[PDB]
Amino acid sequence: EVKTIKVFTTVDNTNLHTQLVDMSMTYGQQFGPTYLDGADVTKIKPHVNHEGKTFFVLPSDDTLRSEAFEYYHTLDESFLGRYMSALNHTKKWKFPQVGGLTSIKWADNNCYLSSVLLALQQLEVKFNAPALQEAYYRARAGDAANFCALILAYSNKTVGELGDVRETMTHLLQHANLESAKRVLNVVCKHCGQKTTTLTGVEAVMYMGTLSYDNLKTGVSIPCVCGRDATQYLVQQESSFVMMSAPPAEYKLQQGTFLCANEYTGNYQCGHYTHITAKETLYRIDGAHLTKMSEYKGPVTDVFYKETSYTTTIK
Amino acid sequence: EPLSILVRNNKGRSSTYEVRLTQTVAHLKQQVSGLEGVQDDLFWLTFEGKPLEDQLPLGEYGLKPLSTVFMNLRLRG
Ligand SMILES: [Zn+2]
Repeated sequence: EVKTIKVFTTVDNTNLHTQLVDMSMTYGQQFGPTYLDGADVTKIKPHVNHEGKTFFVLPSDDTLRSEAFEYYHTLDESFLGRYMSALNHTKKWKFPQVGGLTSIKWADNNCYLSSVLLALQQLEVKFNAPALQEAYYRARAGDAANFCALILAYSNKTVGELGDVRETMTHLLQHANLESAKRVLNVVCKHCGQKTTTLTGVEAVMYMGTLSYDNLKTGVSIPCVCGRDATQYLVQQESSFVMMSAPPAEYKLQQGTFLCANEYTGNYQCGHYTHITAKETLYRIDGAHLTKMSEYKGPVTDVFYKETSYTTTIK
Repeated sequence: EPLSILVRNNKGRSSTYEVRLTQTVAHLKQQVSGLEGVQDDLFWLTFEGKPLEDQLPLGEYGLKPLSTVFMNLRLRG
């Protein structure tokens, strides 16, 4: 009496698993939450046209679990479910080429996601998670629907939510290949001598305090645990880039002094991001809109700088 | 075994918070939230530049009596 069909189920779109599907039970009763080309089919009973089709399932058992972990580098049970929810909307976005880079046309408050994708395309970074790396390669070719949905899944954000660019970068750089990133900082207090700390990974490339890379190299005033105020300065930096951040203040961007930057108009309840990169002239990329300019002076919150190796001249 | 640490806000002022090094960072954030008026999702804490992940104990970050945690506001763009 039981009548079945043959399908493939997967969690990483590479390892296919052959499955005999009872046509009298829904895909949910047999596999749990199931998707077919993104479309949720958990409540749907098999159709004869589903023969040989590939179905996305969540890692219910042990084989799928390790397979999903090698692909996404996360154990969050709800990750793939949240990835599919964001992907429903991100497939409808438009990714036009702007100034040589893939941008995101305005929709669903994706201006902070637009600044992330733009900044990434100017940095020499790789992703350790194979799902992020494959989706990023497709993103540089104007096919960024998967990459944006993954970014929302790793950041625990949903479509339509306002977002923070630097926070989003922090989540994705955890899955970046920053193993060789090294940063050495000195804390010079006139009472409590000198102090050296070495930072690695994401902490070696990101900094919160000033937008100026030179400020970090000459001296930043930092509180001292003893009670005074000491000066922090960069001793050694080994990475392909650095990211300086600060609360949105008004700042003058000069050509030939930085790689790219993000600016923020508004307050801490609602604002708008636009991206500024440096090619032949200063480019301003506001979603699908491009604007060239000689000078720029506005409310900057993130600034990126190219880097290979820097050693201080101070002692 | 409670001690006291400082949490500095974005205006440059540090309030004292009574904590145990076994309590999680998420526990501390609910105290900073009640004092400064911001709700937890809209800010994040750092100590000597290193961010604090919510569900880890405070003792793993080397917090000393009267250390200064920093409060950073998350933009909404
Ligand atoms: Zn000192």
